[PDB]
Amino acid sequence: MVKQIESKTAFQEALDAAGDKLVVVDFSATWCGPCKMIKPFFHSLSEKYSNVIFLEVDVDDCQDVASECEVKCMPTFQFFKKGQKVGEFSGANKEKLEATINELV
Amino acid sequence: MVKQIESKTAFQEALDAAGDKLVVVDFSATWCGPCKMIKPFFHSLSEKYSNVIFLEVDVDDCQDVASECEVKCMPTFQFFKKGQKVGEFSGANKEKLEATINELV
Repeated sequence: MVKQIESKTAFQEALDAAGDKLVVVDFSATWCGPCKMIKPFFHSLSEKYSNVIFLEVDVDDCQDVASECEVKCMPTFQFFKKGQKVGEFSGANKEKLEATINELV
Repeated sequence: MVKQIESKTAFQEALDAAGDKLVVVDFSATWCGPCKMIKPFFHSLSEKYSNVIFLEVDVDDCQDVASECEVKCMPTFQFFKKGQKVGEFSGANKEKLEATINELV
């Protein structure tokens, strides 16, 4: 299911507890239309792939996590494995979200 | 100089009062590193080009202006002439900002 991140401490903790699993982070903003458009599909991916951790970071609540991860477009999806960023793209592209998850898992 | 926009009503009013002049709008966010990087150069362009109107819209204060203008990356510069959008690009590129202003003025 999708884990809502509300601090830098909760982000770090989640990337530590994921262990060996792929972590997909959706960086979004409430004002951004493409972000609202892809939110149901992002939550469907979390029920389909139980072996992948799905995080949501609202850039307005976690401005510090947003700056440190160098987010500049909404939505941006960053992919992490064992604390290292292994992929990233921006845009509400459903096919490419799922396709990148199947390459990295 | 740069006019800080704090409502949809002030945005509309500014695009009406510009008359015939080019209007350059910088859509920015406080958390976004490239936005901070280009802010002095954007304010220098406003002192150099007195025949062009320079607006700043913080997407966090004007979420409604941000959604309606379909902003998705920070910074985004939109260019208007007589209320019509005539150019747009995203990214903190100094050369391309000034170069687009000289094409459209």
